[PDB]
Amino acid sequence: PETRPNHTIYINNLNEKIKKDELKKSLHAIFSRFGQILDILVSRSLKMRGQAFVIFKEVSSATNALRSMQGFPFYDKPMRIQYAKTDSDIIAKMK
RNA sequence: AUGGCCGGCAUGGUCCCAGCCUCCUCGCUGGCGCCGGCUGGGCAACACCAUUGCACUCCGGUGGUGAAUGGGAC
Repeated sequence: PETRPNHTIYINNLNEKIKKDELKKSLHAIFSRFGQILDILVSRSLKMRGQAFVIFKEVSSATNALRSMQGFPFYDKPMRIQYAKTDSDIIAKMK
């Protein structure tokens, strides 16, 4: 259990009734102030719906975002944030 | 008539205006009498069910047409 600090924050318990394009945009709307964002990956498949991967360029940003937005009401539901289990390719491709 | 198709019945005709209808050419050269049955596509939108799930491969399922009216000129 518990994951180590990552460039990517995993968010779940997201309102599934929201279309993908929008959700990505809305997330960017509230997480950009924590640092540059490389990408946000949203999938509405059975397995990946209700979750999202916010990929920050600097771990500190992900750390800040994780500590502040935890519990935040988004689309009438409280976000549940953690660090992603493994680096995201966009990250591998660099560091 | 409809995503494509057949049958029973009913029913004077053509146009104009508005209102309403719908998953499958959204609107003025689409449709808006009654009844029965045959079959295809798709989750794209809408809805419902199920799902709290760690990805970098798009990808659970089911439902709707089993729909919607009047006025006016000839």
